[PDB]
Amino acid sequence: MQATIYDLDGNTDGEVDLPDVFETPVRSDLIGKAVRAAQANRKQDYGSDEYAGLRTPAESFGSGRGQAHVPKQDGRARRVPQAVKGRSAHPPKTEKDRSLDLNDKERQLAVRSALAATADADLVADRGHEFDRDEVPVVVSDDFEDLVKTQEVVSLLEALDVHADIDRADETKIKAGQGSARGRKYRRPASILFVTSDEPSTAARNLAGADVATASEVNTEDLAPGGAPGRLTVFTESALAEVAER
Amino acid sequence: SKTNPRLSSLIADLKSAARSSGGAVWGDVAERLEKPRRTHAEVNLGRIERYAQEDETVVVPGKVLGSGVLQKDVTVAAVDFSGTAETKIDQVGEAVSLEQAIENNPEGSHVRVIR
Amino acid sequence: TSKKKRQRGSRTHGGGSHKNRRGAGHRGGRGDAGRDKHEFHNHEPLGKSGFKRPQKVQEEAATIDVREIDENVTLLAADDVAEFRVDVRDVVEEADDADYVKVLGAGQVRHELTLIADDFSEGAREKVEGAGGSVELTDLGEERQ
Amino acid sequence: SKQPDKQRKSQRRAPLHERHKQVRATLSADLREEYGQRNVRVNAGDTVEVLRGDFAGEEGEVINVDLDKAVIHVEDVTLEKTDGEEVPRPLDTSNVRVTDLDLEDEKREARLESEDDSA
RNA sequence: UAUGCCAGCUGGUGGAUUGCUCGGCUCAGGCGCUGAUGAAGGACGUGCCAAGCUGCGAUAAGCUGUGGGGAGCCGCACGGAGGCGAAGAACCACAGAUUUCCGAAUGAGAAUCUCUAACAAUUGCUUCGCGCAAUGAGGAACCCCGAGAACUGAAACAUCUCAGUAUCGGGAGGAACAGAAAACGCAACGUGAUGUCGUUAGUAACCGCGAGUGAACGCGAUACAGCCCAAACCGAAGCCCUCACGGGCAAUGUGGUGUCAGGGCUACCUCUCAUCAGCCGACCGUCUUCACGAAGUCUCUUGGAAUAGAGCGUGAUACAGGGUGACAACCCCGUACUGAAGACCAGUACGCUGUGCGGUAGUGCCAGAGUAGCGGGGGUUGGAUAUCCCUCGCGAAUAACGCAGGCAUCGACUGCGAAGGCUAAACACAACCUGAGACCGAUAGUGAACAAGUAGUGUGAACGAACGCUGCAAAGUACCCUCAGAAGGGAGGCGAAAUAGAGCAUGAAAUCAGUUGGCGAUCGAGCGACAGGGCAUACAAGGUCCCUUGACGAAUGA
RNA sequence: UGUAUGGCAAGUCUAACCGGAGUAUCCGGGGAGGCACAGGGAAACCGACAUGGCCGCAGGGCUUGCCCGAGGGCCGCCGU
Ligand SMILES: [Cl-]
Ligand SMILES: [Cl-]
Ligand SMILES: [Cl-]
Ligand SMILES: [Mg+2]
Ligand SMILES: [Mg+2]
Ligand SMILES: [Mg+2]
Ligand SMILES: [Mg+2]
Ligand SMILES: [Mg+2]
Ligand SMILES: [Mg+2]
Ligand SMILES: [Mg+2]
Ligand SMILES: [Mg+2]
Ligand SMILES: [Mg+2]
Ligand SMILES: [Mg+2]
Ligand SMILES: [Mg+2]
Ligand SMILES: [Mg+2]
Ligand code: NA
Ligand code: NA
Ligand code: NA
Ligand code: NA
Ligand code: NA
Ligand code: NA
Ligand code: NA
Ligand code: NA
Ligand code: NA
Ligand code: NA
Ligand code: NA
Ligand code: NA
Ligand code: NA
Ligand code: NA
Ligand code: NA
Ligand code: NA
Ligand code: NA
Ligand code: NA
Ligand code: NA
Ligand SMILES: [Sr+2]
Ligand SMILES: [Sr+2]
Ligand SMILES: [Sr+2]
Ligand SMILES: [Sr+2]
Ligand SMILES: [Sr+2]
Ligand SMILES: [Sr+2]
Ligand SMILES: [Sr+2]
Ligand SMILES: [Sr+2]
Ligand SMILES: [Sr+2]
Ligand SMILES: [Sr+2]
Ligand SMILES: [Sr+2]
Ligand SMILES: [Sr+2]
Ligand SMILES: [Sr+2]
Ligand SMILES: [Sr+2]
Repeated sequence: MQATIYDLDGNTDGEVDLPDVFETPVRSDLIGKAVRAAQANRKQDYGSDEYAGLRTPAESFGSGRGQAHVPKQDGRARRVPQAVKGRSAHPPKTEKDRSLDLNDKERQLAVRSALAATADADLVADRGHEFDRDEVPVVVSDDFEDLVKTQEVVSLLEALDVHADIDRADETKIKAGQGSARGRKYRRPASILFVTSDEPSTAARNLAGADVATASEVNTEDLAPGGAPGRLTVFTESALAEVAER
Repeated sequence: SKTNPRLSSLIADLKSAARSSGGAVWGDVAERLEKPRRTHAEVNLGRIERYAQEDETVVVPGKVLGSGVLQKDVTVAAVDFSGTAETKIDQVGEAVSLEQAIENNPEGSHVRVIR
Repeated sequence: TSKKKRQRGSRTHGGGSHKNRRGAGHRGGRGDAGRDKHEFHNHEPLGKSGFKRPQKVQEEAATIDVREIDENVTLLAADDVAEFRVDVRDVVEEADDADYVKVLGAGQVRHELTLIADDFSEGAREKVEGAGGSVELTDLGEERQ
Repeated sequence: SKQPDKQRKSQRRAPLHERHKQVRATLSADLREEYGQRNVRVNAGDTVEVLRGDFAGEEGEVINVDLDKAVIHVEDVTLEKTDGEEVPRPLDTSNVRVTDLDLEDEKREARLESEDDSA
């Protein structure tokens, strides 16, 4: 197919052939698997102290005083799982493998399929993104990588009728539950992904919900956040070309 | 519970073709596809060369693999083909998707089931 | 919903009587205990059988059937095309750490082949010579006497 | 760090010299233009305007700056006790804006005017 | 209807629940020795008022200097009195001063004190004098060298296993240990110090051949690095102390040469950039700390309070996190960007100085003994005949010789020189610093979010808790009445709220006081389920229900 | 050792580790090695049906009982 290239003012500047990978059939089950693997592989090993509740010489008196055979020390019950200040029976262990394996071919096919989900304008709108376009992905000229100001990228996206997605992601949710106490207080919608070629867009990164990436290392999570395919993306002409041999 | 959306669609399309048209194979291939993956066909080329004949479509209710030689000018229809199978078949015939075979022949005529 | 997930409230968790899932007595001892007594069933019989030769005197031959060569001749265009000529030592994988390369005679030979290998079977010859061809033994293969 | 526990911890346990950054208030339009800063460390001579509490809108002289509790006493921003005595209601400097400064110190004026440093 | 039963209402009791997190738990990166110059630890002191904690040491919550910092300050701890600070205090960084007694504890003794100069004791050097030095003890674990169980498994049990584990003795470091082949033995025309990681592999091997036990070579990686003696031939050409003088050492050999690409001696060829010694001495990176650092505190409504809703506007290489009277990029700290410093890497790399690499021929000059090896007895190992070690006895050769290549002997072949020695880097741990989290969230998570190893128990070894939350702001309740009264009570005051009033957010159940509805002093006990009556009921969140008659009308059926 | 799902398929998967980077995630590299690709025999050693026959399910075909009949079943034959 064909993809229309845009200059820094939002005007048409030719067009190059949209690569073959964008014609790979959307496979949400494989994409969801690749994201689940990525999200679990960064999870840290935890576990309670191996000796918690075991640091006591508590002994059970046995039969005789009309009491249950529970280990006691100073009249206070200890050690056993049913006792207050006792050990945890089947607690979280550090020795546990919290990582998920994925075959390279199966993971690569998911990257390709997620890249393909970018091409379908109906899927992109179904995922949640707010925009006024027919053609998708938004293809911009290589002169994008040279922008320094963030407010200049705003002007370009307003010219491309694609800014409404950042107005969507400009609303933080204060999460329900104790995640708050651990630093995970806020969360916001995932908006536009900016795929470049040389270095990630310093100019676009601070935009609400925007994620920046590079064509040599853009993954399934960037392409399909939370396993949901069809992210509103914007490539660089050379990024669109480099993302072909993936 | 098949997790692949494409396999789910194919099975639905095989059923629709078995009911609407005169096909008694497409709904029979749908029944084997609904069965567990281990019961599916993993057919090599040396088997299609042994039992297939020309101008009669070969339907595989699974996947075609590339071991052995195929000389016959046959049209093989399957759920999937290995990279080497599709290449070796297209040399002396045609490797057609099962999704296409339904549109080409909804009545399921002149077809041999090979597993 | 899994089996484990449906266990809360069952008391015994599928164990039967609550007097069952205790120690190793329920297993009849620890590990392979009683393999010659109460649990003798389906166990390989006790005893010593045969001998083993030292590992550095043990040779490992790389095998290949005439069928595998013959099925891939047109695809093996990277080799010699004579009046077909193929050196087997360059076809077989894992043929570096192997002692010698042997051609076995299983399958058909629908082509005229000139095979060069360290060893051949009586059936590897009959099938290649009978389909119009030759069998060439290597300098390493000159052990047969 | 990013951790809330560690963030609040470092603020409550900050040494006296680092508590200066906790008593900072925003400067007026004229003052931001004059010194090239957005905010300043509030001093016990400055004039300030209350922007957020119950006393929002009132102006007065800064009578006391307590670094320990990180609060300030402003003139007439008082609470009446049961005996009739008027005691000061402490203010967080974040809810306040500086309208006039006290420049009796040579060092504070020099710090405010230099472009390489901030006060 | 008394005693009383069931449910509820108001108020208690209690402290669950929900929300909150100054604490934990776990992972990761960095860093890493202290001590006779008296440590670590402990005791007792030290404040204006001072019991606990923290600090400090008779100069006693501190003294001095340099740098930073800045108008405030006088720890935890918000009192009173008083004081200090522009003579630049507080506070932070580095450096220095002081630094009681016990403590390895060292003059001697001793439950932290005492008695009449003290390296006690053991050593090396030695002016043979404690003159100069060393050792001792501590440290979370890691590391190295020794001693070495049992429960248990084998469904008993002895070999075996648990296990060279627990525990004990000795010892070093910031890492330890190992280490430049008398190697390997994919047997080769091959590899080439050592650790470690992945694999080889649950393979070979062991084993009441039961249960069980269990390598290696090689390979792929990490990181790389190779050297010094003894002797031959030289023979005082030498070393140590001292400013020097002078002394001490040393022919029982200091020093030169040399170290399997064998060397030495003799004879020549050529030449060095190897090696060893020594000088100089980083970049980058990493960890930590710091400086700087954009943009609203505008309108209306609600509110005790905007950080809420609606409206208008702004930054962003910064929309991580926190604070702020409610949901904050733009109010405050920070955050991106840029830059600074210290520490580690590392006294390493590079560079330099010096030395001199090597080759030919001749020469039986030199080349580590209770050793190699054999035997008796044991332990250990996968080590089987073929592991490693201890013990008793015996015991060789001299490179023209010797050892190894998984049974012994002899020959061949291939490999390699033991009985002297050193050695960076890559790896272990987590005390210490910092960072992180699908961990816990106050009966949890550490025993410990609180006075925590505290209170307390035991002669002692040792054992060992519980206790988090007023409020936006103390505005922490003046005055009056009552009372034996700083009690308590009443009235009153503050605040949005006192049913937020002091172990004071919320405030469950068990349960208690008062009270409402139902039952109740002639009557029977799994306390109910399902039917149907009485009596009782504010709203809301349910709106149906009764009777005449009429339509329909299964099985059944006068 | 089964099973369900998914990728690849006569093959398949990387391990330690290397490079990159948005720096525990992630992208690229790494096939050492494992399992599969032939078995039988203690060992020495030797080394197989890419189909020859008959039934026949599903399915296809035809002129509507007659054919073709994968898988499956019963035999042959082959390696040791
Ligand atoms: Cl097949
Ligand atoms: Cl064998
Ligand atoms: Cl080798
Ligand atoms: Mg516990
Ligand atoms: Mg909750
Ligand atoms: Mg300034
Ligand atoms: Mg003494
Ligand atoms: Mg037993
Ligand atoms: Mg037995
Ligand atoms: Mg063992
Ligand atoms: Mg070996
Ligand atoms: Mg020398
Ligand atoms: Mg043993
Ligand atoms: Mg607790
Ligand atoms: Mg309360
Ligand atoms: Na304890
Ligand atoms: Na009891
Ligand atoms: Na783990
Ligand atoms: Na049980
Ligand atoms: Na090899
Ligand atoms: Na009574
Ligand atoms: Na350290
Ligand atoms: Na005190
Ligand atoms: Na001191
Ligand atoms: Na001494
Ligand atoms: Na002396
Ligand atoms: Na037993
Ligand atoms: Na017994
Ligand atoms: Na045994
Ligand atoms: Na504020
Ligand atoms: Na012996
Ligand atoms: Na050897
Ligand atoms: Na508690
Ligand atoms: Na391989
Ligand atoms: Sr008894
Ligand atoms: Sr069961
Ligand atoms: Sr037990
Ligand atoms: Sr038996
Ligand atoms: Sr190989
Ligand atoms: Sr303070
Ligand atoms: Sr304070
Ligand atoms: Sr090396
Ligand atoms: Sr020697
Ligand atoms: Sr031998
Ligand atoms: Sr006792
Ligand atoms: Sr009152
Ligand atoms: Sr009727
Ligand atoms: Sr692969």
